[PDB]
This record gives sequence, C-alpha cells and structure tokens, in this order.
Amino acid sequence: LANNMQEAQSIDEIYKYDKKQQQEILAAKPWTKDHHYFKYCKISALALLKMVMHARSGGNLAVMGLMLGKVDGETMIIMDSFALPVEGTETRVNAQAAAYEYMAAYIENAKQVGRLENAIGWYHSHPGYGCWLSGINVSTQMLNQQFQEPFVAVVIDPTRTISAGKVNLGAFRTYPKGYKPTIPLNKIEDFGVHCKQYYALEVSYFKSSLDRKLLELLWNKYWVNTLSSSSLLTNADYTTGQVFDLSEKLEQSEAQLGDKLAKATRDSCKTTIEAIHGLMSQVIKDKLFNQINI
Amino acid sequence: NLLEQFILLAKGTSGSALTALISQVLEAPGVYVFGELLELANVQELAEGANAAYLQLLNLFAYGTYPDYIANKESLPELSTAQQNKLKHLTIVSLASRMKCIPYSVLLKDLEMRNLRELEDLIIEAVYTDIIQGKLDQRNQLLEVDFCIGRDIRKKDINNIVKTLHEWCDGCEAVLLGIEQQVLRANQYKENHNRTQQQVEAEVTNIKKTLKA
Amino acid sequence: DNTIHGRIDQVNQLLELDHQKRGGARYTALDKWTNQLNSLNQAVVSKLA
Amino acid sequence: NGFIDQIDGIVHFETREALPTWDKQIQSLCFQVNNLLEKISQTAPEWTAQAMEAQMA
Amino acid sequence: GLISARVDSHSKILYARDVDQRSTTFEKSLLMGKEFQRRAKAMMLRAAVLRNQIHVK
Amino acid sequence: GILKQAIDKMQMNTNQLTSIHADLCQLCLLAKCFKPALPYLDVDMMDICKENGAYDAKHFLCYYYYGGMIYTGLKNFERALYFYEQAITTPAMAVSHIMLESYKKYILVSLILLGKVQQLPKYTSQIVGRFIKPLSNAYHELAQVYSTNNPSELRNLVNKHSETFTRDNNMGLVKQCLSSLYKKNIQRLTKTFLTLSLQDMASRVQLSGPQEAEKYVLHMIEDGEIFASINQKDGMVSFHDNPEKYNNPAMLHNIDQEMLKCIELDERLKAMDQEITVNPQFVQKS
Amino acid sequence: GSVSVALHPLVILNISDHWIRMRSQEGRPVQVIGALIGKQEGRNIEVMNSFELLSHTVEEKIIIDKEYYYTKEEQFKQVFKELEFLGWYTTGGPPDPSDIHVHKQVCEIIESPLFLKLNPMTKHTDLPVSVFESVIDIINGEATMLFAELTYTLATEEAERIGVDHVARMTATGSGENSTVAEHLIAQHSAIKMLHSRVKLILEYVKASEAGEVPFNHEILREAYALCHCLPVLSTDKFKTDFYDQCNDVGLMAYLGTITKTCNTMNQFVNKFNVLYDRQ
Repeated sequence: LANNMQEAQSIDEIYKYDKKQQQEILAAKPWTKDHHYFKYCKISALALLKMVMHARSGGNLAVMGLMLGKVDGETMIIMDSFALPVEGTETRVNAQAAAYEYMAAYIENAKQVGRLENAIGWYHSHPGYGCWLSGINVSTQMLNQQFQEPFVAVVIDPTRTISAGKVNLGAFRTYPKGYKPTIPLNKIEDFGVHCKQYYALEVSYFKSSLDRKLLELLWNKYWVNTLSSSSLLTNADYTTGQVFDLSEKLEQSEAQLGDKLAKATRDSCKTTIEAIHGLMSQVIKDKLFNQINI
Repeated sequence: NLLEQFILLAKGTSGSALTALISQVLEAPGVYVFGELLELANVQELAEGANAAYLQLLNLFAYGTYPDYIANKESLPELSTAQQNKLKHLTIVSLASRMKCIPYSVLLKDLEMRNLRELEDLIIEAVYTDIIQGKLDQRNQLLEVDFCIGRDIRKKDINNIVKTLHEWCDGCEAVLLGIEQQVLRANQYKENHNRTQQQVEAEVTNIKKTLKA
Repeated sequence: DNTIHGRIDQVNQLLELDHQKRGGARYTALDKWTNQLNSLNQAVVSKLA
Repeated sequence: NGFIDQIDGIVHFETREALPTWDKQIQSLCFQVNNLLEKISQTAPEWTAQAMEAQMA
Repeated sequence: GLISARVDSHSKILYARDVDQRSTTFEKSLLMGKEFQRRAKAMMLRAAVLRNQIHVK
Repeated sequence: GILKQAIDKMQMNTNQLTSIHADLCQLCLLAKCFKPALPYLDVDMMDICKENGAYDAKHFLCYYYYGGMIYTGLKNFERALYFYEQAITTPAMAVSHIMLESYKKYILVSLILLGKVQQLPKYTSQIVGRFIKPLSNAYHELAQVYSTNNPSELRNLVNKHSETFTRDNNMGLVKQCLSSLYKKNIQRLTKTFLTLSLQDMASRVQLSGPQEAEKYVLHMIEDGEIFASINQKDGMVSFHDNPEKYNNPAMLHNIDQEMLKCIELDERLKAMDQEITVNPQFVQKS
Repeated sequence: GSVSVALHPLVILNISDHWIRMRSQEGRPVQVIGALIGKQEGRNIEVMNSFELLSHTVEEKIIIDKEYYYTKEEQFKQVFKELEFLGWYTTGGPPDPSDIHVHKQVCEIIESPLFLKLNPMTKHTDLPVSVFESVIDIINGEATMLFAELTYTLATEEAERIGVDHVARMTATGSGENSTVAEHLIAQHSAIKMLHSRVKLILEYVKASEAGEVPFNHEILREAYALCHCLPVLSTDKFKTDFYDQCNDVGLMAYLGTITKTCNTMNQFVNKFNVLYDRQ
C-alpha cells in the first residue's frame, strides 16, 4: 500500500461533478445530429450492486426503478440507483400512483443532502426472461427519449444471474420512428420482434480509489485462487474467439484502406496483453514453487 | 487416533508386559507413527537389560526401513505377517517422501519381492489404508504419489527441516523484490512516454507562428 | 460414408480409430490472422508510396 | 472411462495433463499450510498471537 | 497436392502423411514476420530517397 | 582502410548513406577485399546526406550495385537480392548501364536462391518494364528454361548464349544456377518420396550415376539444405523431416530476437513520424 | 461479544461512495455522517443498508437534523418493509468527543444505537472498518463512556456475493495513467506476501520448537515435515515440456500482435508523410 500515491488518484475525477460542463453539454444537444451517438454506458460499482440486490430480492416477481447520473461526450455515466415502491406481477409492472410521488420526493431529498446528479435512466428486471426490450419497454423508452432526451433502458435478469454466477445487465436505446438502419441467429432471436427498433450499448463499470482500497481488504482467502490461478486455461475459448473477431476486424480494415485500423490495433493489443499477463503469472508461480529444493 | 489408548494403558506397566504391549502396538492395524510412545520413561529405561532387542525393533519401526531390518535379521526377534506388512508400507512411505515418482525396480529391490503382482498388491493395500495416495502405471512401470503421510522424526533432525523452510521463505522474498523492480520500471516507461506527449504540446506553439504569417 | 472415424493399416491388418484431433483449433485461428497481416503489410508498403 | 489398445493389450483408464495436476498440487500445498497454521494457533494461542503481533510491526 | 501421401520404394508402400498444425503455424508466422521486416526496411529507404528526391537527370 | 577511417569521422549518424560509401565499395570490389567492408554493409542504411547537392543519383546506384557483388562473393544471396532490388527500384526516367547490370544480377540471384524470379515491387519506375527488360532478354529465357525444370536443356541453352554471358562478365553465376537446379530437383524428390534407391534418384534427377547422386546427397546433408540419411547396405536414401518440435528454449530465444528487432523498428518509425509532424507544410484547415 | 452484529458488504460501499463524492465536491476531505438500517432478531443485530443524513454546525457542535430523518424514515419504509433504524456511522480515525456528543444526541431516536466507524485515510493494514457499541454504563458522576469494540461478521446475501465478486475482480476501472502491468502485478505481490507471511510464521514456530522454549508437539512437527518434503511440486520432464510449449505459444501470440501494432504505426507515418511531404 506504500511506494505509491495516496491523495486524489486518477480514478476519482470520474466521481467529480461539474455543473457548468453539464449545463453546456445539455444546451449543446449533440445527440440529435448523429443518432448513433451514445455507445458507452459507465456504471458505478454501487449502482450495479444495488440493482442486482434489488432485482434478486424481488423473487419471481418483476421490479423496476430509476438510476441517476449524467452524460459526457459519447458516454453515459450512471452513478446511483434507487428502487421504486412498485407492485408487479410475474410478467408486467405498472408503477401506478406511489411510484411517481416516490420519484419526486426521493430526488428532492437527495438534492437536499448533496446528491447533485439528475435522473439518467430507468431499469426493470426480467425474472428469468433473458435480457431484451419487450414491446412495452420499447414504447416507454421511446416516450422517455422523445422529451427527456438523455436516457437509457437498463435490463437486468436476477434469476439467470444467480443461477449462472454472472450478472446480465443490458443498456439499450431506441431508434426514432422511421429509422430503419454457420453464423448464429441469436443476434435477431435473443431480441424481440422489435429487434430493428432499438440498439444495445457497451456496458462498462468503474469504481473510486477508496472503493478499490476498501475492496482490496474485502476477504483474505482468494490468494489461494491466485497462486493456483491456472490462467491461460479457463479462458482459451475467449482468446480463440477474440482472435477470430480480430481477424475479421483486420480484414475489414484492410478492405477500407484499399481510422478503422486503430480499433483493430487496440483489440490486438488487449488480447496480447492478456496472454502476456497470463504467461507472467505462470512464470511467477514456477519461480515461487518449483525452483525450491533443487 | 489410536495410539493414545495404547500409551495410556501402557503408562503404568513395565518389564515383560512392556515388551508384550510393544509387540501388540507393532501388530495393531491403523497405527503407523509411534512418536508419543517413545517418549515414555519406561520405554527409555528399557534400553538397559536383556530386552534391548524390543527397543531396537521399536526404533527400527519408527525411523528405519526394510533394508535396515534385513541387515540385522538374526539380531531382532521373529516377526509375524502384520509386522512385515507394516514395515513394507513404512518403507514405501519413506521412499515416496524423497521422490514423488518411484520406479518399480527400486521398490522391488528395497521390499525384496519377486513377482510384479505381489508388488502391485502391496502398493494397492498400502493405498487402501490411506497412508499414501497415488496411481500405478504399467506402461512405464512407475508409481506416481500425490500425497504421503509424514513419518516420524528424530529430535536432532528438526533443525534440518527448519533450514529447508528458511530457504523457501528466502525465495519468496526474492520473488517479491523482483516484482517490485519490474513494476517500478514499467511505471517509469509510461511516464517517459507521457513526456514525449508533452513535447507534442510544444507543437501548438508553432501553430501560433502561423497566426503571424 | 463418414460413419466410422478411423483408418486402415493394410500392412499390419489393423484399424486405427480417431482418439485424436484435440482442441488445436486455436492454431487454425492464428493461421488466419497470419495471412491477413501479410496482405495488410503490402497495403501499407504500396498504399501510395 | 478409458480406451483399449489391442496389439499392446493395454487398457488406459485415465491420464493427467501435467499443468492441471500442478495447480491441484499447489492448492493442496496451500491447504496444508493453512491447516498447519490453524493447528499452530489452536495449540499455543498466546505464542502465535505474540508472534503475529511481532511480525505485523 | 491432390493427395497427401508418401511413397516408400523399398517395400513399395504408400504411407499417409499427417501435418503438424503447431509446427506449420509457427514456421509460417516466422516467415511472415521476416518478410514484413524486409519490406519495412526497404520502404524506409524508399521514403528516405523520396525525401532527398533522387533521380537520374 | 583510409576510406573506412574517413567514413566514421565525416558522416554524422551510423544510419546515413554517403557518396564515399560507393567509392569504398568500388575499392573493395576492385581489390578483391570483402571482409573490411562487411560491417559497412550489414547495417541497414537509412537517410541520405544532402552533400549540398553534390550527391548525384549515380553514386546511389553504384553503392547498392557494387556492394551487391560483395554479397555474391560471400555466398549471402538474400542480402545480394535485397541490394539489387533496392538498386532497381530507384525512381529514374533515364537508362543507365548500372540499372541494367543490377537487373541481370537480380534475375540470376533470384534464380539461384529460389526456384523462380522474385516479383519486383510495383512501385518501381516504369522505365524498367519498357527499356530495361527488352535489352536483357537472354536472362529471361534462361529463367523460363530454369522454371520449366529440365536440367538437360539448361546446359544447351547456356551453351547457345555463351557469348552474351561472357560479354557481360557472368561466367560464374549461371553455372551456379545450373548446379543448383540439381539440388532443387532433389529437394522436390524429397517432397514426395520417403525411401528411394540411389539408382532411382540418379535416373529421376538425371545425375547419371548412383555414386554421383550419393555424393550430391552427402554434400547437401553436410550443407544442411536437406534432411536425409544414407543406408549403404541396399544403396538407399531415407528422409527424416522432423527437425524442430518448438519445445526448446532456442525457439524462445529466436522469438525474443524477432521481438527486439520489431520493437526497435517500431520505435524508429515512431521517432521519424514525430519528427515529420513539425513541418507546417500542410494541415491548415483539414 | 455483547450483541452479535452482522455487517453486509453494501454498507461499506455506501460509506466509501459517500466519502469520495463529498471529498470531490468540496475539494478537501470532509466528515460524512449517516444512519444504518437492519434487523433485530433476539440477541442478534444485522445491518444491511444505510442512507445519508443531514447535519448542521453551531460553532463547534454538530447537530443532526431531525425532520429530514423523520421524512427519510417514512420514505424508506415503502421499499424496505422489515428494515428498522439500528445505528449511525461516521468517517474518522481515533474516537473523538464530537462523536460521543453526536451519539448522545442520536440516542434520543433509538434505545440502543450502534456506532460504525470507517477509516478512509488509514495508514496501516489493520481493518479500517470497526463496529462500536455504546451501552450506557452505570458509572456515577461524570459519564465515563468508552464505546465497546465489537467483532463484526461479514454476513452476505448470494446476489450480494455475486456483485461483490464482480466488483472485486474488476480491472478496467483504471488502465489510464497507471500501467495495467502494475495492476496485474499488485495482486500477485499481495498473494505472495500473504503466503510468505504464513510460511514465516510456520518457520518461527518450528524454530521455537527446536530451540526448546515451547512444549514439544510430536504431531505438528510431523505435519510440518510432511509439508516440507513436497516443495519441489511436480518436477517431471513432461511438465517442463508443457511449460516450454506454453511459453513458446505465448511468445508467438506476442509476435503476432506486435507486428500489427508496428504496421499501424507504419500506416500512420506513411499517411502523415503523404500529405505533409507529398507535393500535392
């Protein structure tokens, strides 16, 4: 924990809110020009944890809520998530009367304490029903996007997440009216009949310096799973798939050349860095264990 | 375990009864490490007299192996099948302690048996009693051991193991140091590159020049 | 007819099955990348000059 | 589970793959270290407490 | 290249040939790297001679 | 040695081609001294000093031509081919005898090293394909005869056009091609057979004798171009083509060396690119 | 002891986010204060959530707002049903009389308030989170009050475990000015450090046993012998061949992957040269 910096780190400016910049970016409205504008959604660790806990706590029923944050450039930042007092069946949720009063009161109370962020989106949980936009979510997301432009639909699946051990969070945004534009068919199948109406987004997560510092001492028995990590063995299929997509991207960039090369180089660097990190861990293990009593 | 009852019931006995209890312990199934028994005062004082052969047999069972037993076959008293089986199992444990890949020829030489079937049966019955765990292989004629019990240790050999542990610690330290060096260098590289980026900053100064012209 | 996965050793009168061909497809993938890179190299060496 | 090679008359039941065995043995070593430390703490709580206190500082 | 086989003209036997995937992949990748390095070292000289504008007048 | 001493103390950086390089290469070629000039040719030469306009194009064409001869005297055909390719691809819209000779020697070296003439890069000057090729015609038909894979006809073709080769001072390069045709045929034989009789090999490669075929195979085994063994009990030759398994630290070292070379190349390219961006020549409103 | 308290790995994240957000907003580090919620089952107290609280300052005294607390208590009951006020938290180091004053003021709300202390500016590897319990002693005269230290647990839900593991295994949060090599090597360094500490403790114990200053245990010594007779783990030739094969494969994957980056730099350089040096 020493021989480094302990003050405001380079992962804390993401948590800083600038009112003037947000006002300028809201007045600019760069989203209306290119409709494929937003492509990245950065969610805080706290927001994701709260969303997953609330979705799982609902049991087999469906739950819904809001999420705060802001928007910068080509990315949407989602910082906090607060639930709603909704009473939904196994398929549909309504949020009839007490949900909106809760929204207004909670936003006002949060602004009282110091929460300077505004509402940035809504989320609703599919209890084992995959991760896609239904014919009602599409309509309500279009309704929200028509007037409150900075918005995003987050879909979470609690049952599948708890059964498979991996979170299933999907960020989506709807195209406006009249916007038309051995390989698996899941690309069309896993979406509803409105597959051409909405498009997904790249979901990433971030955490603060204090978040990582406190989570470093979260538990002191994963060291065994790190020493006997067995890297380059549990994700070989991942690396082969990455190599295949990298070859496809290289072919596309070569066709274009005859700026697309930048993302291909980035993907290649990422895959190679992962492989080199795995080899480094294996070399460290070999030096630690097998180089003793020779 | 089981040796606790034996030592408790043999605490208050001495003489030929002590030798009988020692023989019963050596014949008792499920007992493979006779460490606490040797600490008894009666067994220690048994050295002087006409029954030193039993103490020598106990020491051989605790530390020695089958070739050591066959070296002084005449000196030691006769043993039954259970004692010989236990001695062979302890010899297998001692061999597996040094190397984790025991050739068949070495086992045949030390255990003094002819047929390969007998050796395989002995190894299997030693695996059954859970002293060792491993797999035999007839294609290459070798036994691979994944885990073996810790045999008895003498009082003066403890420093030995201590030394080895010390070595391991040292190695760990070295690795840690190396890692630190590596990361430091990496960070330096990054910062150096950032310096080059700041040199690109000077470029916009030239842009100011094209403002004049 | 692709109903039996094996070959016949006629000299020794043997039939060898197919307990082989493990997950080496990764190598195949790498091969693809190789040739792609080759082409792209030319496209940079004779792009314009 | 296993196959049969008839000319050699050998039934192969199973075979390890080296590196997974390496990881398993490393895990067993770590488990042995943890168990030994737990037993050491159980037998002499005050001595191990003093030793950990001295090592921490 | 129609049929992958090898002829043994001692007992007159046609053996089947199995290609080693890993070795072939490594060899062709090394060949590609060598060719790319040669092309780069040629192009750098080409660019240098273009900067000086060398031609026979 | 005078010019070797002068180069280090007169030119700026070890990667800088100067006119005196051509003079020193000419001196080494004319004096039959090939060793002292080696360190001055192994290093790839990048950037050319302006010499205040005194560096004529001819001095460039000579340096990559005469030096090429050096690499054909030390049996380093790869670097000779590279030097000839660099000499050919010089942009110049005027016929020069140096370019013609470099083209002829490039054809000969490509025929010796490989089984075919390597394709010249398409960015070369179009004068090579308009005036250079028609004048150098005997070498093209020699390449065609080599590619048709008939060792008997190559000797007859060499005999027919002996005066052209002797006029251009090439007696010693085409003969090497004729000799290497047999090695190429033997290697192609190894591409198909696994165990071959010496008489059968002599008949297929037209070596006219089992003893001569055995001697050729032994020489090629010594040189390392082929992987084979000879059993004299039956006069047979077997092929064991399992040289490398990629499971040794030697290949790790080779990959490390390739990585180091690639990294150095990338750093040099990045430095040159960042040096280029200073000039205000363009990028005003775009 | 006292009342067994069960802490979830969501309160601590709430406190950390609170501290980070207010420190970023105010520029300088500050002190944050809130309120915990949970359940009371017999002799067991469980804290599972927390919400922020508003506090004002009168010279030196810190006064917790009561009307805002009441509105928040009425609001949070709609979403969470079996949740009740349990205690209150703050961020700070050693205990302070300001904390005792705040706890005494807060005591007017619930009978047995807890006291969760978080250390955001810790300077050691000691646990930064400490659960304190303030029970009113029967000491007469001056109220000599020392909050009893509590050994809290880490009771956690299944979805909470999944989310906590996902955030713990996160690595893309940085990869900016700090090299990813540093982040990859830090985990290995920490794991090796903990293993080295454990083996150092074992070495110290065996050194003490061989010294004779501690009772001689015949079982732990033989267990140590069994452990120490297996450090060269799986030193067979097949393992060495597999290790070399893996190293060669990763080296090839690095070569194919440095070549493409060099080619991309090539393309950028040639593009720059073909505009800023090419004569139209």
